[PDB]
Amino acid sequence: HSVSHARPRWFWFSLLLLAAGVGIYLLPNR
Repeated sequence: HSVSHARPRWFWFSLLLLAAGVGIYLLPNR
């Protein structure tokens, strides 16, 4: 197997960076 069914967040890196922005948008004024 070449890590086909065992991928943590290699392709979700850009997605994680977007999740952090969503949390700041919920608390951008405080």
